[PDB]
Amino acid sequence: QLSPKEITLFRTALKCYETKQYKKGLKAIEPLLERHPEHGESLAIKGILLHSLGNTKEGYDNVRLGLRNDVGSGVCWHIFGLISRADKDYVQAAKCYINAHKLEKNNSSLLRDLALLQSQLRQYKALADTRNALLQDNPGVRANWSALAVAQFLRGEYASAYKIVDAFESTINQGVPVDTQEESEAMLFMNLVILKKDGVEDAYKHLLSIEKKVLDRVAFLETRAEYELYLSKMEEAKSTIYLLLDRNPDNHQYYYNLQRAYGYEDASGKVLDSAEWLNLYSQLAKRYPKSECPTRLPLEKLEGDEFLTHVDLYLRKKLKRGIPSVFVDVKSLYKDTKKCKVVEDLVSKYASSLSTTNKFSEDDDNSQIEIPTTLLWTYYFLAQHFDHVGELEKAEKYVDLAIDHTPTLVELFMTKARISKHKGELQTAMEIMDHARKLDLQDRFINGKCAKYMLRNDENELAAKTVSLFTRNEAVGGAVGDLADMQCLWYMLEDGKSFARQKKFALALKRFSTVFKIFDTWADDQFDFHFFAFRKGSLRTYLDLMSWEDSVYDDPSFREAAQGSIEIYFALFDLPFAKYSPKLPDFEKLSSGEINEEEEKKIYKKLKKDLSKRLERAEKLKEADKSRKYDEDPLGENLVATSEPLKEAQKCLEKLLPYGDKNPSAYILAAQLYTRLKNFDTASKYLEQAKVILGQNDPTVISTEKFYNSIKTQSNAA
Amino acid sequence: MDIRPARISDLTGMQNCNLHNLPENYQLKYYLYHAISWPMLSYVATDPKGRVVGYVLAKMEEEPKDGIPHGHITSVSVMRSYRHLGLAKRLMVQSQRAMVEVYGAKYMSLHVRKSNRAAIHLYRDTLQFDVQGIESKYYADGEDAYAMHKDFS
Ligand SMILES: CC(=O)SCCNC(=O)CCNC(=O)[C@H](O)C(C)(C)COP(=O)(O)OP(=O)(O)OC[C@H]1O[C@@H](n2cnc3c(N)ncnc32)[C@H](O)[C@@H]1OP(=O)(O)O
Ligand SMILES: [Cl-]
Ligand SMILES: [Cl-]
Ligand SMILES: [Cl-]
Ligand SMILES: [Cl-]
Ligand SMILES: [Cl-]
Ligand SMILES: [Cl-]
Ligand SMILES: [Cl-]
Ligand SMILES: [Cl-]
Ligand SMILES: [Cl-]
Ligand SMILES: [Cl-]
Ligand SMILES: [Cl-]
Ligand SMILES: [Cl-]
Ligand SMILES: [Cl-]
Ligand SMILES: [Cl-]
Ligand SMILES: [Cl-]
Ligand SMILES: [Cl-]
Ligand code: NA
Ligand code: NA
Ligand code: NA
Repeated sequence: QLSPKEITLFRTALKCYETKQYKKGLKAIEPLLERHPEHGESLAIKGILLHSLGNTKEGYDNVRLGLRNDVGSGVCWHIFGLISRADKDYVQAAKCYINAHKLEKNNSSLLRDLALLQSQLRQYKALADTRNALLQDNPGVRANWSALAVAQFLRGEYASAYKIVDAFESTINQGVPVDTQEESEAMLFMNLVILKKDGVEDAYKHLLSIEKKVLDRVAFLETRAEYELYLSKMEEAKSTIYLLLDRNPDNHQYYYNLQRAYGYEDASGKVLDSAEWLNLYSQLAKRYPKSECPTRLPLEKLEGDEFLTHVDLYLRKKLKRGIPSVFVDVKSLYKDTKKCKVVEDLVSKYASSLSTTNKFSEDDDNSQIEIPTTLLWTYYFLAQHFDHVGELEKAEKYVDLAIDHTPTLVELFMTKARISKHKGELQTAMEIMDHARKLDLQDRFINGKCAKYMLRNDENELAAKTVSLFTRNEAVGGAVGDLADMQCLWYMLEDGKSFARQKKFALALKRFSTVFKIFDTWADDQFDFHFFAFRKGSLRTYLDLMSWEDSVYDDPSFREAAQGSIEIYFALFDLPFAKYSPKLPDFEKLSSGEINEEEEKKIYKKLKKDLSKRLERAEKLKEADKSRKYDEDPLGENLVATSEPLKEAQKCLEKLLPYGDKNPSAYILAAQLYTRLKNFDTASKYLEQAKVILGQNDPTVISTEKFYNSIKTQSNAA
Repeated sequence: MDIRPARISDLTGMQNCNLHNLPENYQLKYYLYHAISWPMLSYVATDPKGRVVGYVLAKMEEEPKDGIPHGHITSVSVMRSYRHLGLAKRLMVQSQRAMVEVYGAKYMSLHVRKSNRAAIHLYRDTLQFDVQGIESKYYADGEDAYAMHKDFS
């Protein structure tokens, strides 16, 4: 310890880290360390440089050896926290920053970083303490005040949050800016604090007082209407909501709220004044006719003869305009299945009216006029309709009528392809979809749908070629490599599921793992906003970000990818030949076990050689990525070769279980997992949880329990 | 058919809608960056199931030209199914109002490839944009981009 000459080099080591390009810094570390290996801080700086460029445990070893040598030094703890945060190990990083700060209490930047980690780990208790110490360090900046108030708001301590916001706002008697946007957002947040503490009554009074300060006019007026409806101030809500319709008369909730203000509708259902209820909407037709809501919204709650009258005018309205979206609009009305028949019989009559005449029904010939092209969209509606209803014979007959009339229309071929898909014929469905794409080569949408149907038909490579047209093909694995970078969820899912039924497990596991990586990224993307949001002063928005991230893994996409991975991991455990990703014909031969040992050995010899060729192929791919830094080690084969697939299945199950009550399938998979793990008490409870919901007569429940009985009685012998 | 201000929860839905009809994509953090930096500027159109159908990703220019504040449309698209409705035009007018009222934007700007007939016909004709100029090989494929400006006066 303590040398004058080594100090100049020790500092250059640190400065070189800050300036990146860690090669120069390591050059300043090496001469000193070889003859003085026992310096803790020194080993650490060597480590982070070896970590910063990489890779990787080479750094950790120098870091950990240095952190053991200097107990003791905040420098070693700070750097250990750096590489941990870099490697996304947050619980370990946070514990490093608290120790780094305990050894250097005057260094505030550590706390500024610590708050980020504590916000990410959702440690609201310790977060508040940290934000508080930062506020005491620098009460000057408004951001530190908001950060403490928000942290306290998240803990549920609204009163303490109130005092903080109110204390700060009084320290500026002159103003008004400041930002004026920070002020506007702060006030809305303060109004949220009051609402959460003193109730709606006080929050309403406060909101009216801060009206001059709020720049976001929609946020104010919407919050006002919510309050005024709660306090049953209907005449005030009436006018306020009217201001909202003036700005945006396409917002459904506004009409539902205006109806509630008139008392024509309850908070849930519309009761009653059914005559004046329509009358409002008729007056809402005076709200400039550029909005479809006044005519369309009542179609949801209308019934009987008044529905038939209005749905007729509505359908004629969109048919004469030639709107291709006409079915998708009315589509939601089919929830009751009674209106479905009414709409069906109505447009079926539209079909044979245009037969002899050009006018709908019969009595429309008394009002004369005519329409030329309405048969198209009537046929197209009927084509979509019966496909939805599931006729498929009637459906396909109608698209052909539409295609025969106008062969150049893309949408007609989209529906026909769907019908072929519903008919179970995927090959011809794929061809029709590709024909639809050929009709529009500049539209990425129709291209994407085309690749999907190619995927559903298990043509993965043909699909990759198809999407190669619309992707940035510069670097990483082609179009598909770019689709992973852009977090395209649907493709990785459809591609992986395709590989799954082709028994290509390595690639299926690869695609599914990408979905995992996408969600992990989304979960991690909020990190910088634990700082940046308070700099902009978007408090109520930051709150939404925090609450969104809490349930971020509760998604159909993650569920499907996790479920699929576990299913493949089950196969890897069950079948010894699953590791080699055998072809479907080869997979069925070994799964039947009817073949002799002569043919059996032959298949394995092939499967091993083919695996080696894929492994050899993977290396050439890695050499390609490297020469072009962070590479990709698993080009897809590394996952499927796992020593214990049960562990990996267990990892995939982790973020499925918390949401298992609304998705009982997680409990079933859990039962299936621990059944194989020979852990029956933990297997049975999960099976029981899945039995409570949806269970008893459920097919997936009895098949799991049947599987459960087969293994448990196999643990013993008789 | 329900148009409304965009929230955090429907950001991924906007990204999906972008990955479906644009070539021309960003990762979710950049959407997050829009939500935090300019929370009321982005709008969203929604189908009966609550899923994002159309959107407008809007922002104020971080480094304003000459020092005058102005808005910028980074992305806007509608699913092929819901096109020819007025969704985009209505998404634009809501976002435009917010730019002026909250941030005091003196104008708004965007980029369109010269071959996009639907986009140009939307801005120059129905939304009253002016063509400020042409940017050579702006897009990755090398296509030129029209710089469009709508001045508020
Ligand atoms: C900065 C931005 O990213 S620039 C690039 C924009 N993104 C894209 O173009 C991606 C794919 N295309 C789309 O998503 C859509 O077609 C959009 C966004 C261009 C248009 O949205 P839409 O809701 O369909 O159009 P909208 O109905 O709102 O606007 C109306 C006008 O658009 C025009 N328009 C829309 N589509 C077309 C079309 N295919 N052909 C000709 N004109 C069209 C019409 O002139 C219409 O005028 P009108 O009032 O007389 O009917
Ligand atoms: Cl607490
Ligand atoms: Cl504040
Ligand atoms: Cl309280
Ligand atoms: Cl309501
Ligand atoms: Cl009815
Ligand atoms: Cl589909
Ligand atoms: Cl795509
Ligand atoms: Cl399928
Ligand atoms: Cl925070
Ligand atoms: Cl901060
Ligand atoms: Cl960013
Ligand atoms: Cl659907
Ligand atoms: Cl929604
Ligand atoms: Cl700004
Ligand atoms: Cl920009
Ligand atoms: Cl307009
Ligand atoms: Na392109
Ligand atoms: Na940022
Ligand atoms: Na995107």
